[PDB]
Amino acid sequence: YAALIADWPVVVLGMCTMFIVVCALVGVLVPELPDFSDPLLGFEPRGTAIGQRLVTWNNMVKNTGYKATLANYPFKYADEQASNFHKDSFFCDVPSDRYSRVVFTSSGGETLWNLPAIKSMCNVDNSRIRSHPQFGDLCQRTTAASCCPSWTLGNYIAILNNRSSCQKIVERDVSHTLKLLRTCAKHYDMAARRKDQLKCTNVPRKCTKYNAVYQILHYLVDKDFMTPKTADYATPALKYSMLFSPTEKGESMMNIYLDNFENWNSSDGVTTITGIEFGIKHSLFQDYLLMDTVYPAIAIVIVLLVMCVYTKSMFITLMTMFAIISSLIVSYFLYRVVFHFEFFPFMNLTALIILVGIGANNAFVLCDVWNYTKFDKPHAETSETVSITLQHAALSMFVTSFTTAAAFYANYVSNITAIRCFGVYAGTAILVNYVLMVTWLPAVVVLHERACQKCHKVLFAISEASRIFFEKVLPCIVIKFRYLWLFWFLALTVGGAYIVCINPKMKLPSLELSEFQVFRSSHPFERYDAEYKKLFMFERVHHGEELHMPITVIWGVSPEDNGNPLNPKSKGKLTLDSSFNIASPASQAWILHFCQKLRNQTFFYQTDEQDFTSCFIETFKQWMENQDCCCSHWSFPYKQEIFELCIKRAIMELERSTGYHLDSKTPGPRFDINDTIRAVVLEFQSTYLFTLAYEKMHQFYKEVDSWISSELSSAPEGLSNGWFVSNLEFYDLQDSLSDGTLIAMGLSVAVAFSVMLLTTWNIIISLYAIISIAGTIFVTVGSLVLLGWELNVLESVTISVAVGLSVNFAVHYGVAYRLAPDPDREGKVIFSLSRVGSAMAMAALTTFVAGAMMMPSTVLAYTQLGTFMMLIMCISWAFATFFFQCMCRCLGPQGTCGQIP
Ligand SMILES: CC(C)CCC[C@@H](C)[C@H]1CC[C@H]2[C@@H]3CC=C4C[C@@H](OC(=O)CCC(=O)O)CC[C@]4(C)[C@H]3CC[C@]12C
Ligand SMILES: CC(C)CCC[C@@H](C)[C@H]1CC[C@H]2[C@@H]3CC=C4C[C@@H](OC(=O)CCC(=O)O)CC[C@]4(C)[C@H]3CC[C@]12C
Ligand SMILES: CC(C)CCC[C@@H](C)[C@H]1CC[C@H]2[C@@H]3CC=C4C[C@@H](OC(=O)CCC(=O)O)CC[C@]4(C)[C@H]3CC[C@]12C
Ligand SMILES: CC(C)CCC[C@@H](C)[C@H]1CC[C@H]2[C@@H]3CC=C4C[C@@H](OC(=O)CCC(=O)O)CC[C@]4(C)[C@H]3CC[C@]12C
Ligand SMILES: CC(C)CCC[C@@H](C)[C@H]1CC[C@H]2[C@@H]3CC=C4C[C@@H](OC(=O)CCC(=O)O)CC[C@]4(C)[C@H]3CC[C@]12C
Ligand SMILES: CC(C)CCC[C@@H](C)[C@H]1CC[C@H]2[C@@H]3CC=C4C[C@@H](OC(=O)CCC(=O)O)CC[C@]4(C)[C@H]3CC[C@]12C
Ligand SMILES: CC(C)CCC[C@@H](C)[C@H]1CC[C@H]2[C@@H]3CC=C4C[C@@H](OC(=O)CCC(=O)O)CC[C@]4(C)[C@H]3CC[C@]12C
Ligand SMILES: CC(C)CCC[C@@H](C)[C@H]1CC[C@H]2[C@@H]3CC=C4C[C@@H](OC(=O)CCC(=O)O)CC[C@]4(C)[C@H]3CC[C@]12C
Ligand SMILES: CC(C)CCC[C@@H](C)[C@H]1CC[C@H]2[C@@H]3CC=C4C[C@@H](OC(=O)CCC(=O)O)CC[C@]4(C)[C@H]3CC[C@]12C
Ligand SMILES: CC(C)CCC[C@@H](C)[C@H]1CC[C@H]2[C@@H]3CC=C4C[C@@H](OC(=O)CCC(=O)O)CC[C@]4(C)[C@H]3CC[C@]12C
Ligand SMILES: CC(C)CCC[C@@H](C)[C@H]1CC[C@H]2[C@@H]3CC=C4C[C@@H](OC(=O)CCC(=O)O)CC[C@]4(C)[C@H]3CC[C@]12C
Ligand SMILES: *[C@@H]1O[C@H](CO)[C@@H](O)[C@H](O)[C@H]1NC(C)=O
Ligand SMILES: *[C@@H]1O[C@H](CO)[C@@H](O)[C@H](O)[C@H]1NC(C)=O
Ligand SMILES: *[C@@H]1O[C@H](CO)[C@@H](O)[C@H](O)[C@H]1NC(C)=O
Ligand SMILES: *[C@@H]1O[C@H](CO)[C@@H](O)[C@H](O)[C@H]1NC(C)=O
Repeated sequence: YAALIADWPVVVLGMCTMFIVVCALVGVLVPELPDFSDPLLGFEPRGTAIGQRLVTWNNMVKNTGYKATLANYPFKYADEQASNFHKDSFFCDVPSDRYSRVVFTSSGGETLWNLPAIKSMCNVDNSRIRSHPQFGDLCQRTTAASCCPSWTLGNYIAILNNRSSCQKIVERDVSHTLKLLRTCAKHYDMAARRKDQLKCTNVPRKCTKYNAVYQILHYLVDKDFMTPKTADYATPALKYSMLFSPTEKGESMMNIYLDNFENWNSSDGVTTITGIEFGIKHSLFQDYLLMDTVYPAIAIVIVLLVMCVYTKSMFITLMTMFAIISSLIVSYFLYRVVFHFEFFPFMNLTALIILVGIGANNAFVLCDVWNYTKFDKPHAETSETVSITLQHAALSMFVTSFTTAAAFYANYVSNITAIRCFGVYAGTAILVNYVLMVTWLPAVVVLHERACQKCHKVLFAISEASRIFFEKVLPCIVIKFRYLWLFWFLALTVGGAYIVCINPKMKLPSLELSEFQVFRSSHPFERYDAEYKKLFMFERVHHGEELHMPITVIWGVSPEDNGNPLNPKSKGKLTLDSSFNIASPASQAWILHFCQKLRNQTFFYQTDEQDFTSCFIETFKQWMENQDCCCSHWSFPYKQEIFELCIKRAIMELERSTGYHLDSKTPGPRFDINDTIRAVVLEFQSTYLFTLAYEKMHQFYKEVDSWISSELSSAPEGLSNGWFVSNLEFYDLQDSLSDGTLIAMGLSVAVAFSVMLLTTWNIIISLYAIISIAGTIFVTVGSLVLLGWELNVLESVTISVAVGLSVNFAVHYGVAYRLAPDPDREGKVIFSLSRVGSAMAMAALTTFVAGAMMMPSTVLAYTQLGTFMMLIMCISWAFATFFFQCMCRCLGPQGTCGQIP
């Protein structure tokens, strides 16, 4: 093979170039452009035995009945034969959470009860919001000039006074309202009085305006809550104050934020803006993404310089960077076209950075080996030199790349879709980059055969410095101490294990699915949702608003998920039916007995006022004991000939008599299009309060499912029947994250250990390598959990990639343990050090820098990836070198080897 790369470089160069050009061209032309519109799109498990039920339930809700061509699941249609408002008080409506808002703080002295702060609120509202051309104002009064007031606290100060305006303040109404709140705050024990002209019930005081006090304490500023155990001084300090806006929130608002809020720190010296809610956190996202392609580019540039210092040429560095980019391109082509599945979950974006930190990890090695094979046997042909260097470097480069490739492929086990796609893409990228490192680089190396004094002398100075560093002093500083490092790293390993296994481990996520932190942790959009949603009362009351958890039993459809689950488009499913029957009287009696028994439990909650949300057979039987209509005065289980008609007549009569809305969620039995009772749906109220934690939800699900699983029913409606499905999907996400992470970590560790054992043929060295990998994993994850982290759809992949990146700085030191000198421990170490220390140090430094350049970004994935890469590379290099070399006091010259070659 070596004869090919020799004397024929341009051939393979042109061939690879044409292959890459056609690959890029097809991959750009044929498939469609990715969306990036939704930052979170694949974060839903599939085929987890609960995701199937959630999908089937959401499909059942989708196909509601319609008066005109229901076309599926109508309620009764085939047989159906039909033939506040005042404009006074300057305000439109009570405050709600469907209007845009901001929050002011950061005053001098931490107190805003003063004319400056209120006037600044009014001024910034008039300047940054009203001045922009806007048509979203309510304009309750037909006059556009009186569209709506600014809704500040000064407006309430004014309306509590006789003269009302945003500007004209007397400074006496301020003190009046301060005393008013100081004396009537204890009444908040009360609710909205609706003081149009007076209130009905016995009120605490008859000096209440149109819900003035209740609004100012409930919806507006509520930091202190005005009921603490502080001093009797009627002047307490308030921290944060919220200000609404009459216009609605949504994608329409985004324009305003583009113009006035991006660059401006604070409008006034006395007030600032520390939290904003316009409802555009997930729509603006895409834009910032583009704005943060600066930091990657710079990183790439820096990398080049480093290589241009190590490999003295620039040709090699340029061709290596081209090889990496080419690998990304051809990997995308293999991803979208031949593999045939279509989804680009934006996590693949953060793949680029990773590859830049791993593509060079081999280049150096190759070049290095070449130079060595050039020092020995100087007078030689290119073919034999190429064959020698290939035999010396190919196996090591393949092990180094394939371990990480396997670690990235092992994420094809988890159920989430984003993780699956990211794993497949990154694995293919790494393997293709290895193939290019084996084919493209030898060609360019062979082909490369070709104030100067100052640059040359300083470069030689740097070269001799690096040589004397990695050749003399590092072996001494590593092998002389030899006892501080052992105990130090054992202490660090034990501490990491204690932080991962005993003291607070990686807590499962707590924010809801719709409120994932996507931007930086200091952006206004994120600071609001992190703190001020929890510090204000009008949203804290909704937070855990005593919502009980429902049950749901369905017999019609079958829990069958068929939506191309193999990396789906995350779209497209289908419903279906079954072959049971509910017509037999035995089935009716069994349903009655099932309801009677299910009410005899400890998880069922009782309310005494259920009309129809409970079982329908009970309400139907209650509709009996009547006549003059046909069937009356019979036994309970009927011959179903009358029942087929009575079940329509009764449901029609009841839906006519009561029920303003009974569609798409109510437990009424579901008919087919023409004539039958296809599906039935029962629901009950439980007593578990819908916590957001994991343990309680797990307990509830396990208990209710284990109880309802026992059916022992008639032949019809017994199979495909159980179908307990509550609103538990966040618990599904948490469980899927946990299981996927565990299994992927296990597989990655197994592959790493197997490859490390098969590459050296020595168990004594494999054991030390395993100890080092374990220590690195433990310390890295301990540091990550100390900084404050939690399992998400990124850290779950990072934990698995850490194992793959760990063995890198150990396979090389194990391979470099094959040499001529005999001495067991104090020998055969300086050789490996002086030979591979420079390569390992440079290979770690380049990815350290390429990861550290991501810190100033704004998107959160970039920051997290940067800090993780920095941490893992520092810790892995330190452990590998110091530990692995220092713990070589236990190996001899013929400890152990393999049996048969
Ligand atoms: C598509 C891009 C990204 C890669 C293109 C790769 C090749 C088509 C190019 C890249 C650099 C080129 C080389 C740049 C310089 C030279 C030296 C040139 O000879 C001289 O400069 C004369 C003096 C001497 O040889 O001493 C002969 C062509 C050659 C080998 C070129 C051959 C074609 C090469 C390998
Ligand atoms: C240094 C070399 C070897 C690699 C460079 C990698 C990146 C820094 C490059 C590759 C893709 C480039 C992007 C390709 C396309 C676009 C869209 C382009 O969009 C517009 O010009 C929008 C305005 C308009 O179209 O009128 C702006 C530059 C940008 C983000 C480019 C920015 C620079 C990127 C990220
Ligand atoms: C150690 C390494 C070399 C092992 C192989 C790793 C990857 C090359 C493999 C692992 C799992 C594979 C995937 C497993 C299953 C599928 C579904 C498969 O579906 C079909 O073939 C559908 C055919 C049709 O109906 O048209 C397409 C390839 C794909 C994505 C595979 C692509 C190649 C993958 C990523
Ligand atoms: C992997 C990173 C570290 C390097 C840079 C690559 C990406 C960050 C670049 C390459 C392609 C770029 C995209 C190319 C085209 C578009 C479409 C563009 O669409 C619109 O402006 C409107 C679309 C519509 O609504 O129809 C928005 C920016 C976006 C997503 C760009 C965002 C930035 C992207 C993803
Ligand atoms: C799909 C295409 C474009 C690329 C496929 C990759 C092959 C071109 C690579 C993959 C692994 C390579 C092999 C890896 C290692 C060796 C051992 C090497 O052994 C020697 O020359 C021994 C020299 C000595 O005695 O020191 C000979 C080349 C060879 C077979 C390599 C030949 C090129 C191979 C087959
Ligand atoms: C290889 C090393 C780095 C560990 C990698 C995994 C850990 C970083 C994470 C992933 C899954 C996590 C677990 C996911 C779920 C749970 C159950 C959770 O259970 C409860 O809260 C109590 C009720 C119960 O025991 O189920 C306690 C934390 C724990 C063990 C977590 C502990 C930390 C784990 C093992
Ligand atoms: C190279 C290898 C050796 C690295 C380490 C891999 C495993 C040996 C680690 C990774 C995750 C660890 C687990 C993380 C969390 C737990 C839960 C812990 O139990 C609880 O937290 C129970 C809490 C409760 O009572 O609700 C017991 C240890 C265990 C199983 C740990 C056992 C050791 C595990 C499997
Ligand atoms: C022989 C020497 C050169 C070895 C050096 C390697 C370790 C001793 C270093 C490298 C990574 C360092 C860690 C990187 C990050 C952190 C997290 C950091 O966390 C916090 O500061 C938590 C509190 C907070 O900031 O809110 C505490 C220090 C620590 C554990 C560092 C401790 C020292 C570590 C383990
Ligand atoms: C051995 C030689 C060749 C290199 C040694 C490099 C270190 C001495 C320096 C150079 C780059 C430095 C980093 C450059 C940028 C940052 C980001 C910086 O970020 C913040 O302060 C976070 C701000 C926030 O919380 O928003 C923290 C320090 C850090 C990691 C620096 C840590 C110290 C580093 C690694
Ligand atoms: C070995 C030779 C060839 C290269 C050595 C490079 C380092 C000496 C320098 C050059 C570029 C530096 C980086 C340039 C920019 C930044 C971003 C900077 O970001 C912040 O300070 C974060 C601010 C924030 O929190 O918003 C942190 C230091 C860092 C990583 C620097 C760390 C030190 C680096 C890598
Ligand atoms: C000089 C080099 C060769 C050896 C010593 C390196 C340490 C001084 C570096 C390595 C990792 C660094 C840490 C990497 C990341 C962070 C997170 C950073 O906080 C953020 O930017 C936000 C993090 C987040 O949001 O998750 C604060 C600095 C810190 C602890 C860095 C502190 C300095 C550390 C320990
Ligand atoms: C203040 O109150 C008096 C009597 O209650 C009323 O006549 C007067 O109009 C009020 N002030 C203003 C500016 O309306
Ligand atoms: C914000 O920066 C501007 C100049 O860019 C400055 O005039 C203003 O005083 C700053 N804000 C504060 C609160 O000082
Ligand atoms: C359920 O309620 C009480 C005991 O909880 C009992 O009198 C009644 O008979 C029970 N019903 C059934 C069907 O067991
Ligand atoms: C509608 O129901 C009638 C019942 O007799 C049946 O004959 C017919 O095939 C049904 N049509 C469809 C499209 O299911």
